[PDB]
Amino acid sequence: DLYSRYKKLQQELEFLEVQEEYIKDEQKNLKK
Amino acid sequence: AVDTAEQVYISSLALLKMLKHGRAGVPMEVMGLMLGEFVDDYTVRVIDVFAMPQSGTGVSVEAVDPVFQAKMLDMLKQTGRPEMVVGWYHSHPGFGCWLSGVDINTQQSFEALSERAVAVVVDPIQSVKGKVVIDAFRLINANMMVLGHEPRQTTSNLGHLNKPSIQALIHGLNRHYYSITINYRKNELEQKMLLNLHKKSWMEGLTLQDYSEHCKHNESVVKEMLELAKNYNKAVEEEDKMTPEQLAIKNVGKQDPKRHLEEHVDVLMTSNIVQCLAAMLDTVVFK
Amino acid sequence: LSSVIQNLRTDQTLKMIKILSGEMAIELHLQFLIRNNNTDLMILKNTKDAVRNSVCHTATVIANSFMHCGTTSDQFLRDNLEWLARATNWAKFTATASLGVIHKGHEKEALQLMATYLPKDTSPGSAYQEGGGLYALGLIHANHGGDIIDYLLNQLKNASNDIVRHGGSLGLGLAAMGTARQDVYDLLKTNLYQDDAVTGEAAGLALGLVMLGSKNAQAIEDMVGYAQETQHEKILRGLAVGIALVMYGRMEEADALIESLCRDKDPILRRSGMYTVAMAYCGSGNNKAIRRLLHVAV
Amino acid sequence: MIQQTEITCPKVNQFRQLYSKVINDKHDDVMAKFGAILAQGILDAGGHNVTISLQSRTGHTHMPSVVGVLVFTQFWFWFPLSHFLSLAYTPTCVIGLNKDLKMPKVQYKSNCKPSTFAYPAPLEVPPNFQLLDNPARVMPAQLKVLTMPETCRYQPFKPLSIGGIIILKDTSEDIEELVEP
Ligand SMILES: [Zn+2]
Repeated sequence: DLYSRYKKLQQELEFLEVQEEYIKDEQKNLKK
Repeated sequence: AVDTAEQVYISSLALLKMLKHGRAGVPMEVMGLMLGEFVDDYTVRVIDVFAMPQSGTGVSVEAVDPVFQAKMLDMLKQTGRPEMVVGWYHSHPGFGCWLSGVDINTQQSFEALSERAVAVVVDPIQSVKGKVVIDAFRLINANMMVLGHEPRQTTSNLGHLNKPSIQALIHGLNRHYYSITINYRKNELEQKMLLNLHKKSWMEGLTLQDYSEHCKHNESVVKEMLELAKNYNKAVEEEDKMTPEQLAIKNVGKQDPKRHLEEHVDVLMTSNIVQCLAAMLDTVVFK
Repeated sequence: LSSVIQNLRTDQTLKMIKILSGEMAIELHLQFLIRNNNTDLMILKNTKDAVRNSVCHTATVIANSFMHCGTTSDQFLRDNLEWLARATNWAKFTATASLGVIHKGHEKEALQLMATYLPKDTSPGSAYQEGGGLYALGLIHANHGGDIIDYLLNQLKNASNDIVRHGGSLGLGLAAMGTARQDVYDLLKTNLYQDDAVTGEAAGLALGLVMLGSKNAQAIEDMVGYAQETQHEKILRGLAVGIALVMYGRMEEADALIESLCRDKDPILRRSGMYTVAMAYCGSGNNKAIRRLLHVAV
Repeated sequence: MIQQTEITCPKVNQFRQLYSKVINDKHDDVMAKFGAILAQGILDAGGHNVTISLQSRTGHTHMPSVVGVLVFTQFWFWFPLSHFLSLAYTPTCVIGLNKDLKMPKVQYKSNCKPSTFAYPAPLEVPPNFQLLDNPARVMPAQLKVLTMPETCRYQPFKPLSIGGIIILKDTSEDIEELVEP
């Protein structure tokens, strides 16, 4: 289980980072 | 062999000829004819819009001069491009858009002579703030009384672009005529050159707005911000703490907490930054 | 499967052809659907009677076709024939399309059933009947090569009107979906070069079907070479899905083409490239795709 | 919501009367009730026998179940594009066809921790060991709570744990029960 979780924590980290960019990206563009 | 959902292709210079002619005689119901090209069954285009010499009658079939138009159309065959009329227009400054008592008759005379002849209504006294209420319409026959009007078949854009308001469905919608959607034929070789000649300044982007009135503007704003700060002081020290969340929501002012507090403060901050940075750059450049 | 059955032939030999081509798997599925059935009739009546003189006959006949897909039962085209034939111009088109949807898969029985409605003998002045018929024959005979691709080929070579050139090419493209035959590819090109602005969505959908996941070196160029100088929006939208459907799962082999469609100022082509980047990326957690897909959304 | 019962999620009958309320109302849009009449046909598609899935049996993806749904997304611009959604209709049968024609009628059951679900009955209002034959549907979520017959000698070769098609490793003599309508 110690190898199976470690990629899963990467996938949750990578899925988070595209989101938190995009919500910073949208809220920059939402001001117009 | 029936309509589904037509789309009117107007050009950029078409609407510009519409507003200037509509603004020209506002209290005299300007009247002209619309010239385009039927390209297929249910898309229609119009690029070139000319005006008609008006009369004492006003918007009617009698103000449409036949001998002037054919003299005009013949002279347009050699210069530019020859094509056939596809409709007409008039202006209703007194109200919104609906087909008047004689507008429906001259519609019948045009769709009996030409094919379908879409009529455009532009309100010049309304096209003021940032928007125009231009709308075009098209007559349906009175023979389809047992079938539902607007024979839509394979489309779902009809819920868009306008819904029929209360001021529209009272006169003739939908039992006499129907509404039509109009999009804007935008392209290159028109759009960027309109922006670069209207909203563009070369020498103005590096001026200095000399500091007689500039630092003077940084003084009338400090005083009213101070009084708002003292008023902001007055509310923050006050702090009603009997039922706070209901007292806060039934007593809002929309000017005390952060409305008038950082609005002018932001404006004075950005202005001197732009002014000093433009002042520093010219000192870097000019020797 | 088309590759191995060419390598296989290079009795138990005839048995292993049929189970690697697939006739009985259609049949036992067809046997499964004709046995088991649960469709209530009352609800369809309570939806039927609340329909006014609007356009909702197409909405009904698309609904029953969805809930009788493969059931192969004709009851609504039998109990009220006059109510179905009330509306026109596409309601006869959609219903005879829906007749094929209920008979999803016979591979012979629908061909001998719909042999009654010939495309020269139904009505001389109703091409929506024969056009929806050739559309319906393409729905039933899908992913099944043979004479039917060639038999629908001979009918498109001699077409009467442009209504029939819709459901003919839509029927032919779905029959040849994933085949990449040169003959259907040659006639679908010259159909697009006919320059007719009612059938571009008929040709544009069909060209993506016969070239589904193909990455041709000339199809994408000829489609994006055609959809610049035209003058309609259907012809933009027909080729829009076709250049999206031509690639499927390339995963790095469209990235310049995705950039080529998105940098363009064409709103349809920017819309079309969003489908193409979606179809090349399926089940794939590419962060850079969804970064680029969301940044262009807002 | 496809082949789902009340024990699967409670909002089904909530949504069925909601579909009904917007389709029996007169003062609505046609575009509103077009969504409801479409919701009627998708909820009961194929008589609770077919379902939609981009996913195949063994991790592979379908091509025609993707082509069907994406042209269905273009239903604003052309209404007969909705016919193409039928390609994504996938069966939920489990047929134990061992020979090219031999369809024996093997009576297998399942083992549900609650009581019965899985193929409701039509309305008209103006144990957990139920045996099942080979041409019978199965809910795609009860594929792991089933059980092949251990009291019968006829046992399959592939382990029955996922809906699809399997064979019956015939072991006895004197085979019978063939039926085709
Ligand atoms: Zn008027």
